[PDB]
Amino acid sequence: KQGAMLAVFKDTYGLSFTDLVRTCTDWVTAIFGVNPTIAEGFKTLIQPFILYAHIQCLDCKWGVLILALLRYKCGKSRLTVAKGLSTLLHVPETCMLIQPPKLRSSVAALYWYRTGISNISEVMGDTPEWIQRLTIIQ
Repeated sequence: KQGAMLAVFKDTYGLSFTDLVRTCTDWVTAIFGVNPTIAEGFKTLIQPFILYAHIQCLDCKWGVLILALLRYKCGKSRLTVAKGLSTLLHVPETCMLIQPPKLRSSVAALYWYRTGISNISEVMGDTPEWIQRLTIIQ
């Protein structure tokens, strides 16, 4: 049941979910098969719980696939994160991939940075320090 979502995620976003992930505040969350109207309102729904949010929405096999990097106001466990997302999106935890982001990957940092600059993502809050430091420029 995890492999199937990983496969769909790579087909949809163009990269392995494992390229981005390694209680805590920072979590990478992929929610599968979400209702379009619900997904469109995710930004507003999750805002009261975070300090930072990076959100993308793309269609997949099952419906809308939400990919978001979140920094919560309060530290949370994987289970607590899933419960909160399920309440907001009406999707069970079995249709989610939730794992802490990689914090020492220049590739992962670059991914969030670039997609963040792009209008394809909905970003709010203060950008995490690790993304800024690891992003290579020149």
